[PDB]
Amino acid sequence: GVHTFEEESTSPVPPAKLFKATVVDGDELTPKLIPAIQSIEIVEGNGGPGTVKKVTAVEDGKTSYVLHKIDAIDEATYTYDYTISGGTGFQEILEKVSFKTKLEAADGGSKIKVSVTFHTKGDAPLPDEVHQDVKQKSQGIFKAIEGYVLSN
Repeated sequence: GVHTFEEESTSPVPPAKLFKATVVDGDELTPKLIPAIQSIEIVEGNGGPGTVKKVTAVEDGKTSYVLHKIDAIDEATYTYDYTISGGTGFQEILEKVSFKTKLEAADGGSKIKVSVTFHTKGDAPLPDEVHQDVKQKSQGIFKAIEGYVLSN
């Protein structure tokens, strides 16, 4: 089943700075800023479309990981689309979760568009617990990096 959510938001950070921090340096910054995220390792690819990243996370001294795959990346349009699937840390009811993110310039800051598609096994609805856990983790990382760039 396909369950789609959108968020439109704003940042005082201009797009090039926000994209640099969230996408180009996101692998390096995230584990430094977020205690729960242990590491982000490129296991396949160059950093272009098809790159797979192993994202390792800790809860209550128990480690799990998920795989992060680049669907689209374009610095010029501030486009980053990626898919989360697989690994020990992935909710059993999910086939995959596909993110489409785009920034644009807005009065010296950014407009942010995120579209999230949860793909469930069979025709399962999306449990609110799974929706919330993925949203909180992905927004946590984004907001930590955004706050960091503002303080730099």
